[PDB]
Amino acid sequence: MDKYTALIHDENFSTLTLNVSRYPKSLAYWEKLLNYIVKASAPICKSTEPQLLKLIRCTYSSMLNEFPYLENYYIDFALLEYKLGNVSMSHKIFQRGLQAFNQRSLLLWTSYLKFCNNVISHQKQLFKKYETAEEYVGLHFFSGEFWDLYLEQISSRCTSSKKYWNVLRKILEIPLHSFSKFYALWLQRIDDIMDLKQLSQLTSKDELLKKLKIDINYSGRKGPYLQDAKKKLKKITKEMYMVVQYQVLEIYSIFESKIYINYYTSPETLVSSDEIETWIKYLDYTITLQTDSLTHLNFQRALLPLAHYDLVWIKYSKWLINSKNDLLGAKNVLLMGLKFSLKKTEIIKLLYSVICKLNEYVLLRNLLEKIESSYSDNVENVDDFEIFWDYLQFKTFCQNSLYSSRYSDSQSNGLLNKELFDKVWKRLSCKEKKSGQEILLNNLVQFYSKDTVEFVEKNIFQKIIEFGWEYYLQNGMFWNCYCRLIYFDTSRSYLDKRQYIVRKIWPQIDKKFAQSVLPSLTEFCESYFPEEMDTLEEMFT
Amino acid sequence: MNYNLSKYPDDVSRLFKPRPPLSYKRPTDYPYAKRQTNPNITGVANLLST
Amino acid sequence: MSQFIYPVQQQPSLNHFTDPNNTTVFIGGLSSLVTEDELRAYFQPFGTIVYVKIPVGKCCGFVQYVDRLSAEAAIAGMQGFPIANSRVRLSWGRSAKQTALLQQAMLSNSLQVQQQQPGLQQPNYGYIPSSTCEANVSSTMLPGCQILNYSNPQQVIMQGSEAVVNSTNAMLNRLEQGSNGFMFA
RNA sequence: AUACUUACCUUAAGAUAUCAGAGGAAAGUCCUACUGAUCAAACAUGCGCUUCCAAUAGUAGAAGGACGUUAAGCAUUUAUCAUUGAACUAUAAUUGUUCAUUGAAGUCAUUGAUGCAAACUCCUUGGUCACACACACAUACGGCGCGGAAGGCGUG
RNA sequence: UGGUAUGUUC
Repeated sequence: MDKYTALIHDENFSTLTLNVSRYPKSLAYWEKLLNYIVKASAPICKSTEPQLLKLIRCTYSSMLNEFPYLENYYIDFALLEYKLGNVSMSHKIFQRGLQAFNQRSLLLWTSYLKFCNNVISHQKQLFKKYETAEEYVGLHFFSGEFWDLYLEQISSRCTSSKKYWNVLRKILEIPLHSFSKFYALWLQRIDDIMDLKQLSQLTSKDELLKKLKIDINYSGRKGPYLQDAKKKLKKITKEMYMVVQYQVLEIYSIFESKIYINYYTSPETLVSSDEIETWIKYLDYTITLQTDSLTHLNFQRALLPLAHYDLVWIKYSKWLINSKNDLLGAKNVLLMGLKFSLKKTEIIKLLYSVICKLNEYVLLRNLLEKIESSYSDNVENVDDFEIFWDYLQFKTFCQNSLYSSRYSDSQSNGLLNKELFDKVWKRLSCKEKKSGQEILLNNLVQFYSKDTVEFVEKNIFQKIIEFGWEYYLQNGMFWNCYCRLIYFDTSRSYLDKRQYIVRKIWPQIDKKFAQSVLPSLTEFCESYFPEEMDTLEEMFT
Repeated sequence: MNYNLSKYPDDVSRLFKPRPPLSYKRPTDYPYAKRQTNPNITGVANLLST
Repeated sequence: MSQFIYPVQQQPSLNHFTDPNNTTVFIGGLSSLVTEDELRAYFQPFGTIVYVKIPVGKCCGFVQYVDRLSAEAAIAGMQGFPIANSRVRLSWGRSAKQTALLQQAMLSNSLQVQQQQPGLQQPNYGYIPSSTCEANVSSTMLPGCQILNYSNPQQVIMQGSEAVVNSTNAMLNRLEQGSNGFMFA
C-alpha cells in the first residue's frame, strides 16, 4: 500500500475525521485533523500522491467555508498551492480570501502583493493592483507596511521619479502609526535636491511662485536662493507634520492603546469588556471624522475580534441606515450578520423591519418560511419566546395583508386567523413548560369590538375556564386580562359591562385562589370600579 | 528576498538586489519543434541531362 | 543619538473632567418638580445605574452609571432635553463624598485634591457593557450571549434567555398601571 | 601571526612577421646589435584633407529618452474540453439551440490585448568660445580666428 | 619541493 492508504487505514484518521464531523464549529478539531494530514505527507513535492493532495485541498477549503475570517489559513492554502507549482490557483485562493473580507484586510493585501510582485511581470497591471489595494486598506492605522511595499516597487521600477513624490505626498497626510518614517524620507529627499528645477518635482510651478515666493526660472546666483527655498519647504512640511502628529497621538492615546486583539480567533472565544467598550467608542470617533473609506475599514477591522457577537453588525447597519441613508446596504450587512453571530434574535428583528421598510414582502415571506421550517413547522413549541413572538408579529402583518378581514368595520383579524390562532392556542395549552403566556393573552385581549370580543371571549377565556387549567385560573393576570377585554368593548354600555364583570366573571374564580388573584384584581378594581371595591373585598374574605 | 542561499551576510546580499522581473513578449520566430532547415531537397540527377 | 524617539507628555492634573474612569453625570437645571424616581425613569435605559440622587432644593441631580460608555451615551442622548419644562445641562460631576471633601477643602482653601474613581479590574469576559437586566439558569456561556450583568437596585446575576420575556412582561405593567396613576415615572 | 592535525590538488603541446639576397656552424636545418622589400604596433608630426560642436539682440532650440500623463483616448477582436439527462428545431445516428450534472486541465489581465494618432509634462546630453550685426555669389560662394570630438591619408 | 582549505593551542 501507498502512503495514502497507510493514512486512510490509520486509527487516528478515523477519530480526527469523526470528531470534526461531530463538532463542526469548534476548530481545534479542524486544526488537529488538518495538521495530521499535512504531516503524514513527509515531503510535499510535485510527485506526492494525487489522492493525498486532493484530500488536503478538500480539508483546507471546507475549513475556509466554516470559518471564513481566518486570514492566516488563506495565506497558507495559497502558499501550499504555490509550492505545488500552479500560481493560478494561488491567485484564486488569495482573491477568494480577499472576497471573504469585502476587500478590506491588511494582512491579505500585504501578502497578496508580496506574492504578486514575483509573478505578475507586467508593470501597469502590477501597479494597478497597488492602486486597488490602496483604496480599500490604505487608511488603516497600521498600513505603513503597505506603503513601504508600494514605495519600494516605485523606486525600483520607475525611471522618472515623479511617481515617488506623488505617492509620498499623499502618505504625508495619512495618520499612520509609523507616520514619522515617511516624514523622514521626505526630509532626506528634500535635503538631497541639488537645483531649482527639482522643486517642480515637489508641487507645481505656480504654487511655488504664488504661495511660497520661489521662482524656478530665477536666473542669477542660484546657491543661496536654493537654500532659502529649502528652508521654506522644510517649514511647510513642519506644519503638516504638526497636524498629523496631533491626529496620530490622539488616536493612539485614547483608542489604539486599548485594543489588544486584532484578529479573528474562533467562534468560541470571548472578548474582554474593555475591548468591547473601546471598539464602540472608536467606531463613534471614526463615524464623526466622516471619511467613508475609513469608516468601512474600521467596521471591517472591528468585526475581526467580535464577528460572533452582533453589536457591531447592528451598529454598522445603523450607520448605513441613518448616517449614509442606505437601506439595501443595511440589509446586506444584517443579512451577512446572520451568518456570523450566535445570538441572531436582535438581528432578525431589525432585519424584518428593514425589509418591511424596503417594500420587499416576498423576501419576508421566505424568511418566515425558513424560520418555521427550521423548527420543523413547529415554531409554537420553541423554548426561547423571542423567536416565536417576532415571527408571529411579522407573519400576522403578512397575513392581514394577504387575506381580507372576516369581521366588521374592516377590523383586520390579527391573531384570530385559523392558521395563526392554532399556533397561539397550541402554545397556550402547555401552561407552564412554555415561557410567554401572559404576553400572549395580553395581546389577544386587544380587539375592542363586539364581534371580535365575542370570539376572543369564547375561544380562549371560556375554554380555559371549562378545561380547568389550574395555571391560568390561579393566575391573576388571566382574570385581569378577561375583565379588561370586556370593559374596553366599545359595544357594551356601562351597566352592561359592570353587570357582566361583577355578576358573571367574579363568582367563577375559586376562593382557594384568592390569595393569588386578589393583588391583581384589586388593581383592576381601584383603577376602574371604586364603587364595587367593597363587593370584591366581601367576596373573597 | 527573505532568505539567503549565498555565503555572504544579509547586508552584503541586499546589495545584490536584482532588477525587476522581465516582461513577457510574444515570440517572432519558430517554435522549437518546428525548426528545420530545408526538407524536400530535390534531386541532383535532373541537371545532368540538360 | 537616533532620529526617532518615543513621545513624552505631561499629566493633566486629575479633576473630574480628566478622569477617564468617571461614570457619574451632573444634571443641572432641574425643575424642582421632578423626583428621584422620575429622573431615574429618564436615565434608566442608557445603562445600569449604581445610584440616582437629587440635592434638596439645589436644582441639580447626579446619576452614577456603572460604565463610562453608558454615561457618555447619557450625555449625548439627553442634552438640553426639557425635563419638566426646563432645559437640562449635562456634564461630568463627582460623587457625594467627593463633593463633601471638595466643599470642606473649599472653606479652608487648602489643597482641593481629587482622587480617581475605581475601575472594574480588567479583563472581564462575561460582561457586555451598557446592557441592562430587570429581574434556575444553565448557561453555556457561548460568546454572543450575555453571561453576566449587574442586578438593578446590588448584586451580580447571570442573564438568561428568559429575561427578554420579563422586561416585556414588566413593560406591559407600567403601560397599564402607570396609565391610571400608580407610578408617574 | 607561529606551530600542528587532516581534506583537496600539484599541468595539452608548440611558437613570436614574411619573402629574397650575402656569410658562418650536394640536401635540408640553425644563426647573423647582417643587408633589401613588404607587413604590423607604438610614439612624434603634418596636411587650404572630411563631418560635428546650443537664444541672450534672447524666455528659445537640437539630439536621445521616459520602464510618463491625458487614458476605461478612437477603431476592431478575444474568454475552455469531454460525459449524461431534458426541451428544441430537422434531410439526420439526433448536426444546430438553451438549462442543469460528473470529470479533466486553467499565466495574470477584458479599466486587458491589438491597430491608429495627437497634445502635454519632464529627464540626460552640448564651446551655450572669440571677433563681429556686415550685401555675397558661376570656376557658385576667401574652408584666411583659437580650441575640442571623431575618422581618412602622408612622413619621421 | 609546493597551494588553497580546515580547526586546535599559545
